[PDB]
Amino acid sequence: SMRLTVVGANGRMGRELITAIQRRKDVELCAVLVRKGSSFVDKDASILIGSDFLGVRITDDPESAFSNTEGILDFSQPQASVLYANYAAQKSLIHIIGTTGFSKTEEAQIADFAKYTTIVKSGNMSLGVNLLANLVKRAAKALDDDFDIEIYEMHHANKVDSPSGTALLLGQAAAEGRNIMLKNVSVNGRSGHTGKREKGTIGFACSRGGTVIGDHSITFAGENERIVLSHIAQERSIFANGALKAALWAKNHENGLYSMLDVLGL
Amino acid sequence: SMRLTVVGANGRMGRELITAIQRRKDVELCAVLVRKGSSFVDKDASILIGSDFLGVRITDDPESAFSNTEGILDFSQPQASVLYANYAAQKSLIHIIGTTGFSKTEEAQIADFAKYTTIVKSGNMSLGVNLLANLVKRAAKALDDDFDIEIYEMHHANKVDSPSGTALLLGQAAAEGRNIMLKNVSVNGRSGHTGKREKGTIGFACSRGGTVIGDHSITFAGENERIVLSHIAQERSIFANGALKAALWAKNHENGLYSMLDVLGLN
Amino acid sequence: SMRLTVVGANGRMGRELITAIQRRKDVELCAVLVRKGSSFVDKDASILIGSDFLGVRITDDPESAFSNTEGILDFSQPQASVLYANYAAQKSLIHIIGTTGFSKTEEAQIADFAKYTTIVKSGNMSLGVNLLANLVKRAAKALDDDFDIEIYEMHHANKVDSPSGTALLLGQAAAEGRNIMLKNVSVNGRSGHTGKREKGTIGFACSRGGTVIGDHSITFAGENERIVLSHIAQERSIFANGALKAALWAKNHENGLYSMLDVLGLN
Amino acid sequence: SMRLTVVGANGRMGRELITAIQRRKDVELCAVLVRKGSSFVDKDASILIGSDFLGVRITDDPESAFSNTEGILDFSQPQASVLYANYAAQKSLIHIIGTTGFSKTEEAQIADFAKYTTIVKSGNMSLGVNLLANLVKRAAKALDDDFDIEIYEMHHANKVDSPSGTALLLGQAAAEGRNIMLKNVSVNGRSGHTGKREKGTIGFACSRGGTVIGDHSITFAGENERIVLSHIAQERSIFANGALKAALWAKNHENGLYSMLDVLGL
Ligand SMILES: NC(=O)c1ccc[n+]([C@@H]2O[C@H](COP(=O)([O-])OP(=O)(O)OC[C@H]3O[C@@H](n4cnc5c(N)ncnc54)[C@H](OP(=O)(O)O)[C@@H]3O)[C@@H](O)[C@H]2O)c1
Ligand SMILES: NC(=O)c1ccc[n+]([C@@H]2O[C@H](COP(=O)([O-])OP(=O)(O)OC[C@H]3O[C@@H](n4cnc5c(N)ncnc54)[C@H](OP(=O)(O)O)[C@@H]3O)[C@@H](O)[C@H]2O)c1
Ligand SMILES: [Cl-]
Ligand SMILES: [Cl-]
Ligand SMILES: [Cl-]
Ligand SMILES: [Cl-]
Ligand code: NA
Ligand code: NA
Ligand code: NA
Ligand code: NA
Repeated sequence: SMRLTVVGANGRMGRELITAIQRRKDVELCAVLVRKGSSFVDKDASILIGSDFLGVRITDDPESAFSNTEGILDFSQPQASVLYANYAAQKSLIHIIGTTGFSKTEEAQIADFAKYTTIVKSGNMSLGVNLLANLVKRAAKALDDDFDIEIYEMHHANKVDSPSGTALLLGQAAAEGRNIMLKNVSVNGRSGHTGKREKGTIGFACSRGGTVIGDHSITFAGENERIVLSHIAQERSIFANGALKAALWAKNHENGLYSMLDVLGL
Repeated sequence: SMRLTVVGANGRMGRELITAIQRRKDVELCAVLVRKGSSFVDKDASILIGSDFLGVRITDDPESAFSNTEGILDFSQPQASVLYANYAAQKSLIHIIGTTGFSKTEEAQIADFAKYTTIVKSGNMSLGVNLLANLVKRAAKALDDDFDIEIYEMHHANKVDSPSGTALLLGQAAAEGRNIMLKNVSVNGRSGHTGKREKGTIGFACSRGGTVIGDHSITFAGENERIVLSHIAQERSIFANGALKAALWAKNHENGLYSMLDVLGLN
Repeated sequence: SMRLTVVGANGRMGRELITAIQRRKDVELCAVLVRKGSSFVDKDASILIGSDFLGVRITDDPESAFSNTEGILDFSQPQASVLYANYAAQKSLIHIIGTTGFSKTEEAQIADFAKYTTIVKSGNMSLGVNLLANLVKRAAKALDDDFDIEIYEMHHANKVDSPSGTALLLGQAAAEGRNIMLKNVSVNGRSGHTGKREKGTIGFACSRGGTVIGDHSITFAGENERIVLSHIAQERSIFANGALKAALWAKNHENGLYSMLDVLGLN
Repeated sequence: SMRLTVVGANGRMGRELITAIQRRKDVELCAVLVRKGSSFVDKDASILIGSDFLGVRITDDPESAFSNTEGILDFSQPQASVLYANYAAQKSLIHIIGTTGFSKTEEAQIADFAKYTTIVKSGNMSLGVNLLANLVKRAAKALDDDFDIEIYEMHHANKVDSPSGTALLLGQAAAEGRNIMLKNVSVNGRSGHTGKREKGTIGFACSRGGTVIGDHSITFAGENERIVLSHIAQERSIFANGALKAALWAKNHENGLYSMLDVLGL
C-alpha cells in the first residue's frame, strides 16, 4: 500500500482524492493538508468527505503533512504547488501535480525540482483526454492549414484559469501536428477582435457557467466541412483516479518530469 | 398569388429575394427597383440572378415600381425605406422592412405610416432566429440568475463583426428577460481573463473558421443542469424565406407596425 | 425557514430530498415518513443518507409526520398521495406531488383538496425539463410542419425505458403545440426503417451507453435552418431542487392545483 | 481532359456533379443520363444547373450515354448502379459509385464487375469522413469495450437509406479497431428495444428532417467520460469533388474494386 498525502484537501479535487483513496486497498491516506487558519485543522479527515472516522488528523503544517509519506497528491493553486514541489525536492517525495495555470518561471522551477525527485505533472489526468490529444495531433497532421483549428471549452462558474489546462494541452498537440509553435499561433478570445482570421492560427473560446465539470471540443473547419473531436467529463472521480494511477507509477521510478502519457503508454 | 416588388435589388438581399420568389407559385415578382442611375436600369430582372428571361424590367423609378403591386420587400437604406413606407401608406401596400440604422425621427414616421397600412419591421428576418430570441427571453425570465447565461457562435473565417449581430440580438433578448442592460452585464472573451465568473453577467464566446454560415447557442447553466437553445443556419436564403412569410401574413392583416414575433404568433 | 416533511422516505427521491434539505438554510427537515413496518421506523433520519445525527426520528405514522410541518414533499404511491393530500387540505399544508400513476378518481379527489390548500403536481420536477417542455410546445406552435420535429436522447447503458419518460413528455409537448396526437404521429427508431420521412411525424432516436445521466435534444429542422432545444442533466439532485423551489413558491401562494409551469411563471 | 458521363443526372448529386465538372478544366462533360420518360430528355444539360448552353444533349439511353466516354459518375439508386456497373464491365469504362443502400447480392455483383474494369465504390467521398474513419478505428482500438460505441446521424427528410452509408462505414472502422465483425454486434434503433445494453455492441441512431446535408457523431461512452468524434458536411459539393478526384485516379489504374482510402492515401 502506497502512503499518500493530499494537499488542497478542502478543495473540490482534494475531497475527491480523499474519497478515492478511501475506496481502494492499494493506496493509504496518511496525511491531509489545508491552509493555515482553516477551521478543519485538528479535525479528522472524515469530515471532508462525510465518511466514517479515518484516524487521520488534518494539519496546516507541511513539515507534519510531509514527514511520513511516499507521495504528494496536489490539485491546488499554482504558487502553492511550486512551494510543494520544493518540499517534494527537499524530502525526496513523489509529487503528482494536477494544478494548472502556471507561469513560465513557475514551470522552470518545477523543472528544477524534477532533478531531485519524481514529478508527474499534467493538466488532465483522464484517459479520454490523453487519447483525444493524440487524435488531435494526427488530425492536425492529416489536415493542412486550409482547415482552421478552433478550440472550445466550458467549465463551472468558479474555475479560475482560462483557457483550461486541457485546452492548452490540446492546443499543443494540434501545434505539434502542424509542426508549429503554439505561442506563435494562438489567439485567445476572438470575441474581442476585428479582422480576417489569420491562417494557421489556433483559436481558443471559453464559457464559464453553472457546475459543468469540463467539456472540450476541437473543430477543424475547412472548405464546406468540419471534423469535431470532443471530450465530456462527467465527474471529478476520473481525475482523482488518474492521479492515483500516476502516484503508483511514480513510486519506484527514477527522478524526472513526466506526463500522463508516460503514466498511461501512450 | 401575391404580387411583390423587391427594392434595393442590386443590394444585400435583393438577389436572394428574387431567387426565392422565382421558385414559388404563391408569390409573383412584379417589379424590381434599384438606386438612381444603376447599370441595371432597363435590364430584365433575370440579369441579377442568371435565370431565363423573367418579363420584369428593372427600374429606378418608385412611381413605376409601386404602380401595380401588393407588397414591398425592402432591405435597402433608412432614408429610402421611409420614402417607400410613405408609398405603402398612400397606395395600401404591405411593407416588409429589413433595413437597419433608422434615426428616432425615421422610426416615428414609420409609426405614422403604420396607421394606414400593415408594416412588418425586423432587423433579422429569419423565422428561426426570431423564434430563438423569444425562447431565450422566456428562459431568461423563468430561470433565476443562479442559471448562468453564456452565448456561443461560430462563423466562417472571413466574418468581420464579432460577436455577430445575431449573437447581440440574442444577448439583448436575455438581458430583457432578466430585466438588466446588456451593456452593463456583457463579457466578451472570458478566454482573455482570469478569476471567478461574476454573477448575472452574460458571456460571449466567438469562434471563426472555415466556411460556417452561422451557428448560435445559448446555454443556461445552473446547479447540475443546463438548458441549451441553438440556431443553425444552412443557407442565407432563410432571410428571404422569412421576409416572404411576413409578406403573406401581412397581406390581409389589419393595419399596424408588426415584428416577426407577430408573424410567428408569439404575443 | 420552511418546515418540510419528506414522505416515501426509503423510496425513490427520499434520500435526495433529505440530502438537499440538509444542505440548505432556507428549508428545515422536520419529519420523515416511511411505509408501515419499515426497518427505518424509530431510526434517526441520518441513517438514510449517512450524515451526522439530525434530530428527526423516522415514523410510519402520518399523524405524527404531519403534526407540525408546513409542507409535504411526496414522490411515493398514488393511494398514499391522495391520503396525504387530504391531510394537506385538513391541516393547510402545501403538498408537492411527484407521484405518478393516478386514476381518474384519484385525480378528481386531488382537485377537491386543491380548493383548500396549495398543491403543485408534476410527474417531472426538474426546473429545466419543465422549461424545455414549454419552449418545445411554443416552438411547435410557432413553426409550421415544414419544420420536422426529431427528438434525441442519450442515457447510461443500464437504462430500462426507451424512449425515456422525459423524451415522451417532450414529444407530448410537441404534439400539443402542433394540435396532433403523439400516438398517431410518433416514429421510434428510423434506423430500423426505409423510405422518405412522413410529413408531420415526430421521430425518436435513443442512444444507450456508459454512465450518462440524461441528455435530451429536440430538433426542428426546416428549409435551410434548424432550431435545437436541449436539456443536459448533470446529477439526479435536480428533481429535489425543483421540488424545493415548488415548496418555497407554494408557501404563501393562494389555494389551487398548480404545475411546475406555474412555479416557473409560464402561464 | 477526362471525358465523363453523369447518371442520375436530375438528382441532387447528379446536378452537383454537373456543376462541378463545368467549373473545372481537367474534366469534360460528355454525356448526361436520366430515366426513360423524363421531361429532360433531348434538352441541353445546362437546364439541370441553370448555366450557359453546354452542347450536351440529355439522353435516356445508356448505349448513347456510354458510347463515347471514359467514366461513369454515379450517385443514383442501388438497382440502377448494379445495372450501370454491368455496362461499365461490358464497355470497359471506369465507374465511380457513390450510391448507397446495396444488398449483399448487389455488392457481390459489383465485385464480379470489378474483375473487368476499375470501380471506386464509397459511401462517402469527402476527405473529412475518410480521416474520421481512421480516427474512429484508432479510438476503438485504444479504448476497450468498457467504452460503449454509439453512432448517431442526421440527414434531410427525403433520404431513403438508414443508417447512412457513412454511418455504416464508420461502424466498420470501429468494428475493425475492436477486432470484431460489425454484423455480429450492430444494433439498429435502440428506441424499439427493452433490456440492458449488450456489451461490445455498436448502436445506430438516425434522425431525418429538413434539409440537413449530413451530420455524423461517434460516441465512446465509458465510466464517467465520453469521447465524441464528429463530421459535419456543409454542402454536397464536397462529395462531387471527391468523385471527380476518384475518376481522375481511376483513369489509368488497373482493374479492381477500390475505396476513397485508395484514392486519397490513406
Ligand atoms: N489535472 C487535472 O486532471 C485537473 C482536474 C481538475 C482540476 N484541475 C486543476 O486543479 C486545481 C484545483 O481545482 P479545484 O476545483 O479543486 O480548486 P478549489 O476547489 O479552488 O481548490 C483549491 C485548493 O487549494 C488550496 N490552496 C490554494 N492556495 C493555497 C495556499 N497558498 N496554501 C494552501 N492551500 C492552498 C485551497 O484552500 P483554501 O480553501 O484555503 O483557499 C483549496 O483547498 C485547479 O488548478 C484546476 O484547474 C486539474
Ligand atoms: N457517397 C457519397 O459521398 C454520397 C453523397 C451524397 C449522396 N450519396 C448517395 O447517393 C445516392 C443519391 O443521392 P441523391 O440525394 O442525389 O438522390 P436523388 O436526388 O433521389 O437522386 C436519385 C437519382 O437517381 C435516379 N434513378 C433512380 N433509379 C433510377 C433508375 N432505375 N434508372 C435511372 N435513373 C434512376 C433518379 O431519377 P428519377 O428522378 O427519375 O427517379 C435520380 O436522378 C443516395 O444513395 C445517397 O445515399 C452518396
Ligand atoms: Cl477545473
Ligand atoms: Cl440597388
Ligand atoms: Cl418508505
Ligand atoms: Cl444523402
Ligand atoms: Na485506502
Ligand atoms: Na413566383
Ligand atoms: Na436545512
Ligand atoms: Na469541364
